Amino acid sequence: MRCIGISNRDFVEGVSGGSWVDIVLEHGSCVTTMAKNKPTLDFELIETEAKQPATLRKYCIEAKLTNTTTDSRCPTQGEPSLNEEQDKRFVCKHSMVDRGWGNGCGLFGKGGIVTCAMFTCKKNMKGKVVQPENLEYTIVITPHSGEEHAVGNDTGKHGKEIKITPQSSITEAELTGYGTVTMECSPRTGLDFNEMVLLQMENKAWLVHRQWFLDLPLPWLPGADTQGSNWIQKETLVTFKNPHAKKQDVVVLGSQEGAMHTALTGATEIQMSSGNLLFTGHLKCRLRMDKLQLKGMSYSMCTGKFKVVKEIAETQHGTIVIRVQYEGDGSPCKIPFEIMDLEKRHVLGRLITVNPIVTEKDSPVNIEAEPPFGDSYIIIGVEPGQLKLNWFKKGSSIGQMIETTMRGAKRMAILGDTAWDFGSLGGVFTSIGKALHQVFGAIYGAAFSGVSWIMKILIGVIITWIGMNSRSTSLSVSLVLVGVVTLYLGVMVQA
Amino acid sequence: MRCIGISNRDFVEGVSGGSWVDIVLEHGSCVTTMAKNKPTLDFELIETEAKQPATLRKYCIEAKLTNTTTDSRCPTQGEPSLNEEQDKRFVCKHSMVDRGWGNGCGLFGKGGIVTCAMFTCKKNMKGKVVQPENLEYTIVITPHSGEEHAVGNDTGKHGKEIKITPQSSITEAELTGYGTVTMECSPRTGLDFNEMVLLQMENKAWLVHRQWFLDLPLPWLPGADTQGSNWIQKETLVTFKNPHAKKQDVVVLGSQEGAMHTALTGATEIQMSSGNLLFTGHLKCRLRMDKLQLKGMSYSMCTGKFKVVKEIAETQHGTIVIRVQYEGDGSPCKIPFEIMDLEKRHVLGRLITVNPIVTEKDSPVNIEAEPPFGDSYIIIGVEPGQLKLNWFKKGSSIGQMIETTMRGAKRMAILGDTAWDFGSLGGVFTSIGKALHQVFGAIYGAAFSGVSWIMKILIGVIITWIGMNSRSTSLSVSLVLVGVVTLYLGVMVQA
Amino acid sequence: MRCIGISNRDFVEGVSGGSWVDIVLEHGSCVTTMAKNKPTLDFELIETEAKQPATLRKYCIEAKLTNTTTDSRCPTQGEPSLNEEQDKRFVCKHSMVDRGWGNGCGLFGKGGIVTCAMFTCKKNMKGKVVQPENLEYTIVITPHSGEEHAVGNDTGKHGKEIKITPQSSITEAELTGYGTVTMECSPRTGLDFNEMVLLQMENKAWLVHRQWFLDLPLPWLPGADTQGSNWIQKETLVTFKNPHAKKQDVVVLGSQEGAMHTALTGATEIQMSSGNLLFTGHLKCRLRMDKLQLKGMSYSMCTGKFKVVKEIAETQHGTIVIRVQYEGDGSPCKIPFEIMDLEKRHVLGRLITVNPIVTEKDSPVNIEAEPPFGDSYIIIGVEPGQLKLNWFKKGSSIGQMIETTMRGAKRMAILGDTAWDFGSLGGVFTSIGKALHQVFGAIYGAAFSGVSWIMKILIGVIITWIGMNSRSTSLSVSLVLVGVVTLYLGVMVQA
Amino acid sequence: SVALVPHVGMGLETATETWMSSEGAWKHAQRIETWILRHPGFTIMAAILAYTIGTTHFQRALIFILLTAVAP
Amino acid sequence: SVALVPHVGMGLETATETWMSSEGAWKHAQRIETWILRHPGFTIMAAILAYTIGTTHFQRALIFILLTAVAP
Amino acid sequence: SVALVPHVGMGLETATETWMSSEGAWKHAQRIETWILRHPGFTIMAAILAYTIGTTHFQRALIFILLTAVAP
Ligand SMILES: *[C@@H]1O[C@H](CO)[C@@H](O[C@@H]2O[C@H](CO)[C@@H](O)[C@H](O)[C@H]2NC(C)=O)[C@H](O)[C@H]1NC(C)=O
Ligand SMILES: *[C@@H]1O[C@H](CO)[C@@H](O[C@@H]2O[C@H](CO)[C@@H](O)[C@H](O)[C@H]2NC(C)=O)[C@H](O)[C@H]1NC(C)=O
Ligand SMILES: *[C@@H]1O[C@H](CO)[C@@H](O[C@@H]2O[C@H](CO)[C@@H](O)[C@H](O)[C@H]2NC(C)=O)[C@H](O)[C@H]1NC(C)=O
Ligand SMILES: *[C@@H]1O[C@H](CO)[C@@H](O)[C@H](O)[C@H]1NC(C)=O
Ligand SMILES: *[C@@H]1O[C@H](CO)[C@@H](O)[C@H](O)[C@H]1NC(C)=O
Ligand SMILES: *[C@@H]1O[C@H](CO)[C@@H](O)[C@H](O)[C@H]1NC(C)=O
Repeated sequence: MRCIGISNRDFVEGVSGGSWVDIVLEHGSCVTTMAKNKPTLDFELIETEAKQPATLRKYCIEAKLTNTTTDSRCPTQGEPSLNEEQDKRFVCKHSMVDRGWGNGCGLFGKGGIVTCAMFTCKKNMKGKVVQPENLEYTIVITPHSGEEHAVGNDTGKHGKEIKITPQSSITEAELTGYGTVTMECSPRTGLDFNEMVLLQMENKAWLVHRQWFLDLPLPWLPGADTQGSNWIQKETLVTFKNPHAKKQDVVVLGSQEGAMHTALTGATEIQMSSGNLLFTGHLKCRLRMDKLQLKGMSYSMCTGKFKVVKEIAETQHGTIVIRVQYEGDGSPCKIPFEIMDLEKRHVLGRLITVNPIVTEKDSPVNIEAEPPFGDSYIIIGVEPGQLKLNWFKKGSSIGQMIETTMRGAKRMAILGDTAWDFGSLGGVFTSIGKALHQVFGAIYGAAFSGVSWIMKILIGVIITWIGMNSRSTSLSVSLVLVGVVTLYLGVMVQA
Repeated sequence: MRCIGISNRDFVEGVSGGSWVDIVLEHGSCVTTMAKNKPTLDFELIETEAKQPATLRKYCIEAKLTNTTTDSRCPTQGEPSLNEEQDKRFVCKHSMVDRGWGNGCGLFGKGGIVTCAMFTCKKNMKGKVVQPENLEYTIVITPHSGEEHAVGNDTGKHGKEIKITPQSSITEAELTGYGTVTMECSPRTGLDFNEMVLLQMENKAWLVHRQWFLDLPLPWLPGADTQGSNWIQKETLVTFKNPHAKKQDVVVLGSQEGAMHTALTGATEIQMSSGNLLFTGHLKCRLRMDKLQLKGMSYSMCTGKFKVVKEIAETQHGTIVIRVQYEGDGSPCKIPFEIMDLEKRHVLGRLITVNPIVTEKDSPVNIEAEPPFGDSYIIIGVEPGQLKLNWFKKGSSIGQMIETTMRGAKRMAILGDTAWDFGSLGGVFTSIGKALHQVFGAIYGAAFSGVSWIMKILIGVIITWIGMNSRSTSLSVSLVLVGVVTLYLGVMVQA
Repeated sequence: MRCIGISNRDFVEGVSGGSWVDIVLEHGSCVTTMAKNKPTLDFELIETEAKQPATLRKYCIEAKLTNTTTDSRCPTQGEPSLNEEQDKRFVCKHSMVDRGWGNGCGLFGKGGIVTCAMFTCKKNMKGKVVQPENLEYTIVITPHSGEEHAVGNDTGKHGKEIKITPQSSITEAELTGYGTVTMECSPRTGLDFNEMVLLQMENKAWLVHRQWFLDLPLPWLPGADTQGSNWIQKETLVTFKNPHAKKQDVVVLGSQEGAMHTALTGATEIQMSSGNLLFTGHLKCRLRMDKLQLKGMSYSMCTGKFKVVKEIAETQHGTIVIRVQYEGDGSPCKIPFEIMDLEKRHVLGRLITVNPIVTEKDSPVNIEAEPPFGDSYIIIGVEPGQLKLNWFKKGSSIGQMIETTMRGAKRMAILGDTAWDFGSLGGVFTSIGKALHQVFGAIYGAAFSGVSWIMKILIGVIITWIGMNSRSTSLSVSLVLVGVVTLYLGVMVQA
Repeated sequence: SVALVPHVGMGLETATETWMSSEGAWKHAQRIETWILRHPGFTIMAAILAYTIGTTHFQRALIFILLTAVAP
Repeated sequence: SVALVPHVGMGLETATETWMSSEGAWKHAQRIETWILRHPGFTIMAAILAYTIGTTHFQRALIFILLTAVAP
Repeated sequence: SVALVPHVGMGLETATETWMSSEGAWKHAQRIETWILRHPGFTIMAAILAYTIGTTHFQRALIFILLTAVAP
């Protein structure tokens, strides 16, 4: 369940090389996999915790100045200096002013003057990092089989919750009758911290490309402040104005929090003060099957009074899924059920729940079915054939190939290399393909990284054109290079 | 007298125009000048008291370190820090070190590490700017008036020393029996001050140019003083030793003293101790006659008998001097001096002290004369002849013709165009000639300073080569531009 | 231990030529290395303590001048001279001043006047020296893997400390159980002493070479002066000056401590408070592997129960080094170690701590291996699987390969010539190479010395171009010269 | 500052929207308009220098749009 | 002086940082260059005669850059 | 350090004698020579780069002198 009506999703028919599935999940998604035997499963990856973070650096959004002063000497004769300048906890500047004669000096012409200001930070913000070893994930997989817990329940026992930390590797999935999943996460090459900079603001935080968070302007600390205030800089903020030439003074300015956010814009949202748990995983792994029997198995096929409890709407695709009602045989009673085609048998089913199974005799329970393209009959087929429903999709197999083409592609650019992890067990094609993409990706289409939206599509064109009208053969490759790739990115980038 | 046997020395002939003569004064030198009538005078510079200047800068030669604390921070985990980095009066430094499970870390690779040493000194540079508000020159002048007192007697009231502060002007020199000689002296064009940097150094001193001064490394202070201990550029001393990897500690970086000295090598030394007597330089002044007297006109002619204590010298071109204990009557008057070709008369040589006058009975005075080339016949007396003296002066024709040529050139070398201010007066060809070589020179054989024998004279030899094989005319001016010009100026600069 | 987290150090797999392996050990570097057997070895040349040196140049840097007696004469007759011009310890120079009725004596003209002073010193260097008989190298080689007693902390016993030395050479070291390691080092031709001079300053000290340290300036002195003060120079230092014309006196050039500190810059340091401990200095050594059992090659393969007790971490390239704790029964059991691939044991576990053997159980051992360029799985269990975690390198082999080359230069230089001696008997290659590189290397490793960082590079520039033009493509001989030579050498030395 | 060099080009794009997916990203061009309308002139100048500079037509067009966007 | 031609080139270049090295190794060129712009006059002229003497692409180049250094 | 800056250039001058006189006046070059003696290799080297480099006879001479000099 909780794998119906989510959009971020995909079906994985197969198990290859025996219990050998390859899957990737992007925090906000449901991963569904089918297999001739074993109740296909639903994988929801949620809370991805982290503990023991390094607060390296510490900028401040607000600033303030105190006990400011300033002085001069007289043209040339000395480059004026003030005592308190000693405590580098201030901020100062040497400037020139035509401090002449009557001014109260000596030999007019032009002189020096410095202003001092005891600095004071106000409402810093600070970042923080994490040792991969401490990225406590939470993956929760579960089996269907109707239930009141229906589709989408934020409570009950649902395939349990296997909290996984690379501080280990292979974990068991104890499932009531349903078996025991063997999951092997790849908590390391997933998101990729210690490359990331977990920073906050104030009850709102952000994950950020390291090499940036360690260069974006502002007056900083060190991640050892522990009573210091020797903000390397103090200069990025607070500025000195020299109106005309005299009363050369200093000033504080405004608490960047504003622009901060408004520059942190292109960056992903996150967590922090809620215990801290930076969402948005992009984690992959192997779903090891082997043990995953189909429960309730050893039971007849209980016949009798059947009813329905809802109609039949669908998102994902043919995700038509209907609940029923029952009275006939208490205890785990398998429920007859099919996917026939308009009267004339020659069924064409896509039953997606490895046989339902009634139970509580009072519990309505439901079912998950992927009917065909056009017309179709799902049939409860019980006693006198009791009930047959005809629904009707629209799933023209071709419109299918297309929306699929894209859909995958979308998941292509968003996972890069890793994307190929949906292709559980390759060899030659899918395997080498993953390979080629690896390098072809990391470089070139990722050798000019840092590029930007506009520019992106812009180069998409300028480049296609240096292509379009070229000179024999080669251009084909030039264009492609343009095609989708840059292009499709430019229109399908900016997360 | 004074300018007598004192090397250097310049003899000038001028009353011209009807009132003045353009003359210079180079301390260790002296210009004896006169012309028609007047007690012919000996001018000499001597002492330049610069008063109550200011202290621009203040470096240090003796630098020591203390408290030296240091701390680090494991790989990544932020740039390492320590409070003490607050007290500006400390040298801090961030560095990297290979860290392992050994030093109790976590990652290894290389963490950060920092050092902190309070900074202090002994024996400071302490430059100084003077300000021509008071750059008082001291001038000593005087007549010859024989007198067995002597001719070098730097004691007593032999000419009386005098003051000259641009604070005011016109120096009206009172001078016994003569009157009052007047001088216009421009202390405001000599040592292009407040362009210079009078420097001190523990007890040593040196007139050192501004910019050179304001570039010399070493740590430096304000010129404000009181609390010093806030020297910048401490990076001239105290060094951070990072042997191979692990560990990194500091070192004072030795004293500086003598280094400093020899670092100099160009500045002209100077006694700056006793309220500083700033020797060296060249005061230029216009000299106006009149209101003078020789105390001889209206002073009889004195008759016969002359003892002659000592012989006859010459030195700077036959400027012979002689001492004669006159006898005859009393109450001194004139003494008839003469010089003609052996036997046959023709007063062939120029006398140089148109006042050979006796003072009192006993005081074997002295007169100075310039017997010409040849073995001129000197004589002194009246009727019974009383005296003749064979005196043979070598070369003296073309030999001295060129000799003085050089003398003069060198004058031009040191003190540039300002030297035409030694000719006499307005002249025309002169005055403007000066205003020509003036900028001309200011912009070629000079307008490219920062060299030496080697580099400079070498530049010559080459400007020559090229200046020797280029078709047409131009070449020529280029050739002399070099040789004797680029060159001579060269071989002489640096004395 | 001793070689985990020390960076920049090299390793050698396999010995060859029957225990006959070639090693070059430094101070910063260390050698990890092992054969197809024998417990791996950490090789660090540590204390290189010298014992008996002598003095041959007791240089001065702060001498005061006293007494000062100056005599004079008169033009021609006798070039002045005071006896003191013979009490060696006094300095003196023949000068000339003016000399006329004015000096108050002579008979006009410029002439003789010479002066002298007592040259007593203070600060003094002490350039000791040592024959290749008085320099003991202590080598710390340690038996990899074992206990959680840190893969570091120099302190405490871990691998012994053999004391090889030119007194003898080629020695053995008793390494508990495993065996007796026996190296055949050869101080003989490493350091290249006697060309070196141990110069102590105010306490610091630099081993700078003789063939210059002798040609250095200042006041000379032999070796055991003491009550000698028969200083051979002084002239260098102190200068009694005479300006513009007359008179003069003696002055000191000033303490040069500093300057010199800033002098020998560019010649390695060396502590100097307890006898001596002259660091740095590559030492060439033979390595005998014979008597060396890997210890416990006769055991069982644990049972299972390995709760790790330390993350893992990838260190200074390669050295991934885990720490595991095993509770159980077995006792003294070999660790079941495998660095495999994703499941399908294609296993490629280059563990490099051969036969890592659990000692007395209750003791968290640890080991170090070199996982591939991508992501490999790691495991150490057995019975019910026990343990397996996940891993990922970063760069990609080829990257490392280039870095193999980085060494290539940062090795084929520095420890030049001997650079070759880094490999274990390869005959043909290594052999002829050295025989050549020692030669052609000697040329531009002879004539082209003492030249500054920059300057060398320039030679590069002008050369690479002068080659470039080419008359019968021999220029390649030229470029190859520039290439990774003139350039590299230059662009990488001085430090 | 907190004005420029945001978090664009980095490369941590995810499955969920970031901090200002549509809004800001579109706003950029939104403002080039703001400006480019505000002060025609530079448009003028640009396309002109454009016209004579380059001449490959596509050339012109290119530095025209280009130049225009560069001018804050 | 102990302030001129000091155990710099020689050799014995130990694979472990030296002394005032580094900081200095660069400070030097930095020193002159500064001077250079302190007196462009000399540069200007030199530059010229260089432009003249010998000359041949990089040729002229060399004479110059070299002299430039030459002067302190 | 302090060491590399001969106050000459400015040339405040005098008819007198500056601090360091002939001593430095010649040392400069003499020391250069001492050094030459030290690495005669490099002289042969420099002259080489010369004799071979460009040549107008002068050229050669010129650059030769320089290099040999320049070596700090
Ligand atoms: C979410 O799951 C919970 C778990 O059962 C469902 O809550 C039950 O709702 C029924 C009907 O109101 C109550 O009688 C039970 O007592 C509830 N169980 C408890 C204790 O939570 C809930 O219906 C589900 N919500 C949906 C529709 O997702
Ligand atoms: C310098 O001039 C002074 C006059 O002020 C001379 O001093 C007198 O010299 C005479 C004869 O030598 C003595 O009899 C007197 O006793 C001295 N009186 C004074 C002024 O002290 C002095 O001899 C001259 N010597 C020089 C330096 O030329
Ligand atoms: C360096 O070696 C020493 C042993 O020579 C280790 O220190 C020991 O630590 C244990 C732990 O409690 C003590 O019981 C021993 O008494 C210590 N030995 C002493 C006195 O030095 C040390 O741990 C090693 N380095 C590291 C960081 O492990
Ligand atoms: C700074 O100035 C404030 C005035 O608002 C004063 O209260 C405070 O004592 C001063 N702090 C010092 C000691 O500089
Ligand atoms: C510095 O160290 C000294 C001891 O050398 C100590 O007396 C002093 O309190 C410390 N604090 C300072 C002045 O840095
Ligand atoms: C010379 O020197 C000594 C000591 O340096 C000092 O007492 C005096 O000036 C002279 N000695 C004697 C009296 O000969």
